[PDB]
Amino acid sequence: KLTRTRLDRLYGLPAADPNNGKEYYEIAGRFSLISLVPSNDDYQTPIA
Amino acid sequence: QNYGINLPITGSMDIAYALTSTLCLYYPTEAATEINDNSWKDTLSQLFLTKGWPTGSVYFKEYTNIASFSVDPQLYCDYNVVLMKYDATLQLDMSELADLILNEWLCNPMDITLYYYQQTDEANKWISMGSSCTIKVCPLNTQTLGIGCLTTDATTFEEVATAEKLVITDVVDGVNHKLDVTTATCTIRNCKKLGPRENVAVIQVGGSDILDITADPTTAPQTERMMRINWKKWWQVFYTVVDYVDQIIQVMSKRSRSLNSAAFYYRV
Repeated sequence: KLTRTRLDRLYGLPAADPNNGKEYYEIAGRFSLISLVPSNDDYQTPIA
Repeated sequence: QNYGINLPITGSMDIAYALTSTLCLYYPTEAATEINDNSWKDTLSQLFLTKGWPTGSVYFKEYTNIASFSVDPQLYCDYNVVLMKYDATLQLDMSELADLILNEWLCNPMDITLYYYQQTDEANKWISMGSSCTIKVCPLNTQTLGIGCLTTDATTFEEVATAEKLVITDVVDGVNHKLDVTTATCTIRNCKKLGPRENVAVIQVGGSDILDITADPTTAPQTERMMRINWKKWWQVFYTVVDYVDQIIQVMSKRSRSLNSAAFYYRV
């Protein structure tokens, strides 16, 4: 709600002050990372 | 009196000649579950009584599943008979169970986390007993270099058994190997096959015979201590094996290790 305005039913966070002077939002959550690594397991090495 | 010094013994072919023997029978489950009685033991007892055998002399120890019966088969009793319920899908285990409990294995333990090993003769095997054995073996050439497997880790060897409770490997003689199992699960012992054991008689109730005791391919003998009968009602199997239990008993003999004269000859 914006005081002294003619438009009704406004939504969305503002570019005015998205932080309210307060601090960063903190989120604790997990993340999975499935990837095709290049890695020579044990080979290509002297057999001695 | 004079023990342990094997001296010749004079017999003769000149003079012709004119109870405490205890049967100790085992049996599997589904038999029992079909018997549908708790006195069957007593009936067997009274029958043996009429046959000439004392009451209180026969005991029934029961095994649940064949793989369960594979562990620690200390069959200590004056005379032992094992009726195994055959499987058309569980064969090798029956063969090796026969092999184990019909022969005498003198074995020493191992510590595979440290020592290399190598088999010695065609009469030396590695028995492995316990819950769930997963053998891992890695052969070596003459100066400890992996052959088909990498010794710088553990998971690239060549497994020879998985999901087995009791398995007896035989390895190429005269070559060293690296070994791994879970030494909190089951144990492996290096046994020398000393000589045939005579205390036990194994008979199978089911399909065709498969029994061989030699891990030799060429020699697949049929000993006498291995017998086979058919069945469609276990009652007749019990009744009959008691009908001819005389002949069975006459076939086996006293354990050549506990005779009071087998002293200082490996177990007495």
